[PDB]
Amino acid sequence: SRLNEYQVIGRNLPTESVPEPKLFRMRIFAPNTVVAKSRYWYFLQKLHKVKKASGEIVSVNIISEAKPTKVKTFGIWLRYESRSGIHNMYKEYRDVTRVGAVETMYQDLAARHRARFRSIHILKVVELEKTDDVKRQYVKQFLTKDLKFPLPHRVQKSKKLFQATAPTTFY
Amino acid sequence: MAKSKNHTAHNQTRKAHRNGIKKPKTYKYPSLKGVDAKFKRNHRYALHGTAKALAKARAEKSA
Amino acid sequence: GKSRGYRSGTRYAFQRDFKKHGAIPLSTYLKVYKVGDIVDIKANGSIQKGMPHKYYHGKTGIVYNVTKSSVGVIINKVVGNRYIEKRVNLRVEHVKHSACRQEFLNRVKSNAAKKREAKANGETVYLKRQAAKPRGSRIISTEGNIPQTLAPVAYETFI
Amino acid sequence: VLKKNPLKNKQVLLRLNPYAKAYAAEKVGSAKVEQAKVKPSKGQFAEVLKN
Amino acid sequence: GRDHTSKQHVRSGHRTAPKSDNVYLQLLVKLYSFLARRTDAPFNKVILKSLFLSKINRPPVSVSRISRALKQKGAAEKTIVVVGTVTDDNRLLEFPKATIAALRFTAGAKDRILKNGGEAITLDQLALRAPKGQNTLIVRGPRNSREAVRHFGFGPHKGKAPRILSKGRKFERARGRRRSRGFKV
Amino acid sequence: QKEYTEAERSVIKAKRDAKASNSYYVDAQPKLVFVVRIKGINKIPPKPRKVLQLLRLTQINAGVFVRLTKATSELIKLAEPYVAYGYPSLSTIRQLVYKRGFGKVNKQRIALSDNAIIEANLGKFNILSIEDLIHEIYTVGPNFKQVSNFLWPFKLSNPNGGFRARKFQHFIQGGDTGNREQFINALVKQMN
Amino acid sequence: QVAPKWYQSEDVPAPKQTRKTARPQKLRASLVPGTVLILLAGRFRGKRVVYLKNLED
RNA sequence: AGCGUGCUACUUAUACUUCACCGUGAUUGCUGUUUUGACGCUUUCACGAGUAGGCAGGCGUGGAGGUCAGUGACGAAGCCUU
RNA sequence: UUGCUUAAUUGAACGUGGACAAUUGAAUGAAGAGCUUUUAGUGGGCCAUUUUUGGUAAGCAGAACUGGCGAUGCGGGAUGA
RNA sequence: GCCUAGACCGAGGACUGCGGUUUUUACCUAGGAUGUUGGCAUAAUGAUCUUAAGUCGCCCGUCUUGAAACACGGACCAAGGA
Repeated sequence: SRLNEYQVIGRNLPTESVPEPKLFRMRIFAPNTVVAKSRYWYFLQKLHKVKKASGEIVSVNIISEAKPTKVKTFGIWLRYESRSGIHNMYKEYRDVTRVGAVETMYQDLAARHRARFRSIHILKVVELEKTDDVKRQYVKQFLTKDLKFPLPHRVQKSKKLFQATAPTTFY
Repeated sequence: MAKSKNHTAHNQTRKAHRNGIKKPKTYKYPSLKGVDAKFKRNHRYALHGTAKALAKARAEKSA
Repeated sequence: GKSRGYRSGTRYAFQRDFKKHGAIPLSTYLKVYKVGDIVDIKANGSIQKGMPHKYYHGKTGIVYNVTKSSVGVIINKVVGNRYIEKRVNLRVEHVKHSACRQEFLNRVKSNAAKKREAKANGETVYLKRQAAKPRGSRIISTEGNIPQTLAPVAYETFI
Repeated sequence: VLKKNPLKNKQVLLRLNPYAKAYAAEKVGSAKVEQAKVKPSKGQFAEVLKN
Repeated sequence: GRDHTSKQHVRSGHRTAPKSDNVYLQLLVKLYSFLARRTDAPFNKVILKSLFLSKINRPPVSVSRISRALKQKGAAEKTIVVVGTVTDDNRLLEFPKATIAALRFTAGAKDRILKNGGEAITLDQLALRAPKGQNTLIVRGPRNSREAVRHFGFGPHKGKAPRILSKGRKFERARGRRRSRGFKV
Repeated sequence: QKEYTEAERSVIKAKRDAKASNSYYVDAQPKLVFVVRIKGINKIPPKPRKVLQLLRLTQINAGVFVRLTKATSELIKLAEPYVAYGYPSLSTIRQLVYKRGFGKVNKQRIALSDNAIIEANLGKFNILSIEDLIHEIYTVGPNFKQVSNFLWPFKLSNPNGGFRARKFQHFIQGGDTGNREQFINALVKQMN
Repeated sequence: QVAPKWYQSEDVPAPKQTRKTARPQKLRASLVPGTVLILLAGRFRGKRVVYLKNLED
């Protein structure tokens, strides 16, 4: 979807026994803040004895990209459910924003593994600072020096239905 | 030759809720049917003397 | 064929509780029931006299009659599209006082007690019960409780 | 005989809400707020970036 | 599409005009329609509705019932209002002096009322001497003493009267009415 | 108007001060909700149907104001697969009341075209103007019940721009039913 | 056929007092005296002409 | 122009919103201006699927009482007819 | 008050007299509530989700809850209770 | 807050009301359309019938859970017919 990265902070409801419960933070990639709080509870209940009724949302904030105009390589650790079982994969993506690499990943797992948004957990999104940290060849080929490539067979979209001249595909 | 539907409760709650379900009307004095006779026998005399006492008190206030 | 006897389907309902068979503790026989009292009906399997029918096991009613060893209980039963007035004779072993009144009776006393205090003080006091309201605003201190970042964990087989 | 929208008809709006005129006069809908220029998130709230 | 919480286009279930085509009854309805509309007296609205009632819903009010009503505390000089026929009761030992407004009087009832020094007026004359029902006392006849009501709600263990043509030892008295012939209900 | 502005600025200042002092300001849970029935009248189970009748939502695109408590939250939870609800803002409430506001006068739907209509039915509750009614609705007041039951259920139109691709699924899953918590305002603007 | 009745009056009621007070017409900003115009209809359609005055009609 | 996924716009039900009209039910008021229709007029609001079935208001046919001092061989009734 | 009950002047039941007013004691809603008479048709059902029995299974036979079709047109599923 | 383009409609029928401007017992955009211009009245307009085009439309009655049915009655018309 058109996602954003959110800081969601929550805790168990204070009790006379426990008047200052521990605060828990997560980074959630959700289209909006309603899904952001919903996804937050979905993961605490997978890890802690807490519920939306017995808990409390403390803060929901957008984490904007630090350098939206810098090209980065993100490595993403996933855990998705297939038609047979549960698998972990690690995949790499090239983009300027952290959300955009996640958005590409959701499109990529839908296209290559038929994995839906509900079937995917993002364990970690990491910036690969060094060129040695990049493992996948489909993104290393864009890290070569003085990279040049043409775009053969350019197709021009026409406004008119009929064209009086022969087509060409030069570029 | 005529094996048919033996029984069903289908559609029975719909008919039960068209005009029902009506809770019974409550009154101040429930009927004393089924109450023990020994209590009910004495209760007759208690009520009789009770009204007599109230009558004599009210009778003095008029004359 | 079909069997629809009096105690059909009462295999577990009329059982005594685990490690609770034997004789009845005598607080059962010492409780005093008055006409108009509200009682929970729970059949005791060890006493077969004055035993309620399986429908009334778990019902609550009004005491309308007091006898030598039993009380008359009023139960409303749905029969078709209306309620039918039922009168069941129950030995006191199958009858317990319902605790719903003693909670409400205290609220009657408390409401009366609180209203005279405000009248004595000349102010107005509101005695209606209120449902749980949405919680108000608050400030969470992070001193000693800095948030810890949690993430979903990788899949793993534990067998 | 005919309902008129106060959000379109100005006379009906002034009839129902006499304060609307005042709301227009002081330009309350475009009121400038005077406040300091401070960044109160420079400290532990930068915990938003990483934790 | 509407989710109806109640049955639609349900009539009120009450009479808004007399089923009778009597022209003179329509004149009384005309007079009390104006009164119930222009006076705000609850007496006027009650009389207007009683003018709509059917014959079985206007039982005769005997001259003994009026005598009992005139013997209430402070009601001796009230105007007795009877929307219906006032019948005689030869079981009375005496009838007091009072004014009674009725739709109809029987010959015996009117004879007794006038002979004791009272007045027997129609309902139109009531509006002239009591347009707001001042110092009035509406009396209604017994409705459930009708013979048809005896058979209403007949069933086992009800105590009502069975619908029957003949009365005797051979007519509906053996089985279900006697334990010597099986059961009794 | 002054107290609305003061409340908004106070909340903003509280958030800023909490951000300054290494704390987290937890906003107060909303007291009012706007509920719009987005599902038709066919094939409804009896319990949600009774719930929807008790909310005065007997048609599609009908809106109602509900004060949030435990009882009302559990009522709305049963009707969730058929309604879209959320926390309404002051401007949304004002637009709703001005354009589609009708009162229940002697069981009749009467347009709130003058302050006399509102006074004749809510003067015993100290509601003298349409702004008094809007204030009572927005900040849930002591006479919220009478003011809200005075209002006839709002009859909205279909959204300009439509719904999402599929309505009858939760808003979290890409539908329209359920709680959207601030997007009820965009939906109402589409719908009012 | 049902004959007409006495209460079937024949008078024409007076019209209600309307509130349609006219207000002055507003022209386009591109319409200024001296502007060359093109006629689209009438006998002289397609002609180029000179705009001189805005009449009160 | 297939499959998985996302977005923007667009298309249209006897559905929703506004308006008109018809009917039903309720409702406002109407007699010193009631004024030859009060079984009438009038205001307002809501509602309108339907077999079996119930009820209401109406249309038509043969004859009877009353009335139109009704039509008619200068053409009744019947029949044919964008 | 009683003939019931208590060893009793104890209780039981029903009462007289007095105090506590709209926050009269949770929420929401209420084209209002209650009552009565009388009579029609019907008493072959079927389908979908979900629970479920027999059966290899069945557009099979039998149940539970709800909603529908029957009794229902309209937009979509090309076509279809 | 402001400017701006288009479409559909005009119910009602002396006055009464709520407001606003008040330069005013006056006026208004404020309890529902008026003003003006041209044309026509041998006609512009409206309706019906026949036909063409587009789109939709299975043969009615009946028993039936289910009928257009490869289920039954029905060639047609008049009069009689429960």
